Amino acid sequence: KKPTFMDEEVQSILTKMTGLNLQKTFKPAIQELKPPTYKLMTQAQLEEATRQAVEAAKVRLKMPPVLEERVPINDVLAEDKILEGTETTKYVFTDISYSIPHRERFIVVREPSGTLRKASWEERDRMIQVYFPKEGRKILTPIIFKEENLRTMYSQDRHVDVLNLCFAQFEPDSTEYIKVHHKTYEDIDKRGKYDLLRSTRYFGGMVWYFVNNKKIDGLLIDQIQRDLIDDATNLVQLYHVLHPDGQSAQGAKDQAAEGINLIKVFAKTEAQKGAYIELTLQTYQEALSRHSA
Amino acid sequence: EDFDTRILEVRNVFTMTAKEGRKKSIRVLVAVGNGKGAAGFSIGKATDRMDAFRKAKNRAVHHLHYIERYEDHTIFHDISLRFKRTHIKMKKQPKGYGLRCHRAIITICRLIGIKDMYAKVSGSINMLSLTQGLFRGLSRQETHQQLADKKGLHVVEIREECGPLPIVVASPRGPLRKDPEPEDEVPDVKLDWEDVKTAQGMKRSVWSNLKRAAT
Repeated sequence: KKPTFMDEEVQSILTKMTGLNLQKTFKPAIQELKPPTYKLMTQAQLEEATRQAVEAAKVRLKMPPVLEERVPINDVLAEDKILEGTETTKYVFTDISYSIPHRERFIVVREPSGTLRKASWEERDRMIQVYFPKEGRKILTPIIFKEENLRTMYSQDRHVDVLNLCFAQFEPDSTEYIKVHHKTYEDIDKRGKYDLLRSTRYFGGMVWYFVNNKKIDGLLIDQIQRDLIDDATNLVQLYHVLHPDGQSAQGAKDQAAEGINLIKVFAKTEAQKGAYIELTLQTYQEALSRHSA
Repeated sequence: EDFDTRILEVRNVFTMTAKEGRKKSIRVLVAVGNGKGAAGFSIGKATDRMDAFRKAKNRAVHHLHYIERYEDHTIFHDISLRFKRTHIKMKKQPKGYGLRCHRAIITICRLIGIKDMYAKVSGSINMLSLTQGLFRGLSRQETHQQLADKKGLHVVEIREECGPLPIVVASPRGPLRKDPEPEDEVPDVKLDWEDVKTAQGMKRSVWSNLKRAAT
């Protein structure tokens, strides 16, 4: 079976690729500030506090699950033709029972034509927000998600902010969430701004999107330039794992491609910019020979 | 030229002399400061107001305290002092909190270079005693580096906006102390009733937290 995003090996690979830049993960936030508190710590106490901060950062960077687009809801519970034309406005009945999970709530729509149907996904999310208000979400779709504003946010290099807004507003399996995430990933790949998403929980999603679209050339180039050779090798190995039938994976299987030779094989096979990938890898090898020795 | 001069009090003082009856003079309290920690205050006595201003402002620059500012915007820690019959309670505040302090303390903090601090004055509000106690407390404050050197331990800052990230703001100059320090179950610290009342919400003064112009 082809591995899924939430598989343990893939999760570990993406966690290693993401990085754990502790300053970036806990960058100071522009909010209502309170006077800080100071503790006197020994070296062991400071190390323990740093380790606890690392654990908290790992909890914070838990990658959101990538889900396939939800199938549109099209179900008619009843067709009461007697009610046709009685009312000129739909009725949206929402089961607001507290203990029911939000994806098991029965939200129904009584149409003016007398049709009692199940609520669409958009209506479901709207009513869930109306009657169970989640912080950070709006009933009406914010105008920030329009493309004219998305391009401005990308120009301001606020891709992480865009993804945070998308996660807050839309559900992970919604059409809008997937579309916005893909647009952000495309812009990041085009402008080569991958380092923006490093040490953030969206890096795994970006890597998975690139691998599933077989355009990991730019990320590999950035990792080689940023001397993340182990991460680049992990990315190539994950690409081969998710494309066992791929020619690059077959070539890696045939030879004993264990380290940098994996990246060489990927550059020579199944890379759109393989020549430039090989050139950058050669430049890294030259720098390593120059300075390591 | 880098120093700014501010008046804090101008009093007309009279004396009983046989030769002239009631002699009149002017006593002026003047605070000077360069906006970078170095600030001072002085008293000028003169028959003419401008002469008193000149005397006090020329004498102040020879009596410049250097006030240590945390991150160049605030005091290093809370300062509770009682100079004569004037109590001054200064609270360290984060960036952007502004100067919520007595107007004289606001002026003196602007002269020093402090941009965020709280200050409550209780008891006698005598301007001279207020200024003297404020300068005494600010000069006697202990910096983070001094605390780290004194107790041989890392002084680590915990910020709510930064989450659980430990920020080592100070480290001892000499060898570090491996004693994990006493985990004091209950701190024997003399609290202030007003602070506790405000924290618990029992305080309902109609004058606290009033909207005011930028300071």
